[PDB]
Amino acid sequence: TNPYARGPNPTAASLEASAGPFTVRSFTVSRPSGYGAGTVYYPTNAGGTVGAIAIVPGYTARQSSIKWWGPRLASHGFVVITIDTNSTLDQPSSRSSQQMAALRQVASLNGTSSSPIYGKVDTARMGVMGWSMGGGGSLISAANNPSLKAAAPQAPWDSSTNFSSVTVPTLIFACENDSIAPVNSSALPIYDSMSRNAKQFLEINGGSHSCANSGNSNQALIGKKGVAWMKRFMDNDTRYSTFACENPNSTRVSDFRTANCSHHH
Ligand SMILES: [Cl-]
Ligand code: NA
Repeated sequence: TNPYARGPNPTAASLEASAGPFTVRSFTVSRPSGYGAGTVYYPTNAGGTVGAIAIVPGYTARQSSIKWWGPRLASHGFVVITIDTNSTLDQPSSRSSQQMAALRQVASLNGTSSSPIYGKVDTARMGVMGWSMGGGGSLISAANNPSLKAAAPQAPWDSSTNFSSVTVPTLIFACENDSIAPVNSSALPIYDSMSRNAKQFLEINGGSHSCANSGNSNQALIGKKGVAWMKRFMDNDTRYSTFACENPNSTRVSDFRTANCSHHH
């Protein structure tokens, strides 16, 4: 029935695993348009067109900090682009423009016969993710582009915490012990500002600012949640509603909040 549903019915184990059902390949963007550099991860055997997600790092950071998401998401049926910004010192508004530029390029590559992703993307179904300033940029992207299907920033920061205009379903990963972008002044005020969307707050117990980055020790949970969120909202895949909306009730989570996530008859 759902034309966007891909892959086998999910389980907790399947979502917690390092890899999803699909085989993944990647390429580096040869001529980046509007951003510094990019790597595109894609499924080779999805069975249908899939949505696209663009991920941006934090200040001073590069693709390495967020690269784990690429294969993790692509393996579940997404085309994911991780970027390096024009400057490592770019601010959130710039990061947002660059993130959108990356999504635009994925759309262009979907239409380029020589590309590995030719015809593999449903350009009408897109998502945004990012770390810190990149997370704030993801939120800026969502505010400015309400046709985006999902947002899942991690340890987000922006100069303004008021994201009241966001109508995109948004999952905020936070880190309890963050000293760069403290939860109390950053992630949580941002979460609280949003009253018009499906939203979720997931704080990792004892986490530093890099708690959701490559090499984190909570990939099973974090990966499960991120994929579930994207599946539920990018693909409208209600097979993932419990996973997306549930409170994990895990020692790894120190603070869980959610609103407007579950469907009511
Ligand atoms: Cl920290
Ligand atoms: Na460029």
